[PDB]
Amino acid sequence: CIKKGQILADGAATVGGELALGKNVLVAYMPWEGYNSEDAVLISERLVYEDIYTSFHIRKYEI
Amino acid sequence: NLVFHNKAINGTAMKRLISRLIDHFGMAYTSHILDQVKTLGFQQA
Amino acid sequence: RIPFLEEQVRKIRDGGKLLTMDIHRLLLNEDNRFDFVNEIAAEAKQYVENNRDEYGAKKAILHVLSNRMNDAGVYRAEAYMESDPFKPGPGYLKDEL
Repeated sequence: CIKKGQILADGAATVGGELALGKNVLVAYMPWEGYNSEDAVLISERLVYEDIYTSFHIRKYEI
Repeated sequence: NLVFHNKAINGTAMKRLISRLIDHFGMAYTSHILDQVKTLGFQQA
Repeated sequence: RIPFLEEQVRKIRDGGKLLTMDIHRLLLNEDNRFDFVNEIAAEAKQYVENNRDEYGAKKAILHVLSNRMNDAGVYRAEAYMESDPFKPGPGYLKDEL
């Protein structure tokens, strides 16, 4: 049963009725061999192979 | 032939040294010294 | 003799730092840098005009410079070119991160 105004489906970047634009990840703040010089980040491969940050992009070409 | 330093190095001090080394040894030697100090700094940090 | 400098010496030769040191020696004999750049450019052109097909992986500018150093007594390879002794096989590329 649903009452008027209640949620039925969720859109992209939304989970359970709230805005969700990113992910939660384990992080440490420390210097590492210069890879982080200035403002650069070093990341693990888990993010690549477990698909935490993958996105779909669609383009249109017309004539 | 270099001085032995027993006190801390801060940014002002490194500029003075790079300057002093450029005058005594020249730009070529100084470039190698610089790459080596970089490695040591990154490793310790 | 400092005891453990072997790797640094291998690298200086391999990296191409040798060329940098050489350019500096040679400019210690000259009042105008701009003229020396012009002299080297001319020699390179003569070399390529005379034997065109040698060059392409061997560069003429490098040849002129190696020839100067060898004339003055420091052994340098021709065109500062070094082979990779340990390459796995044909069609294999080193990852110089």
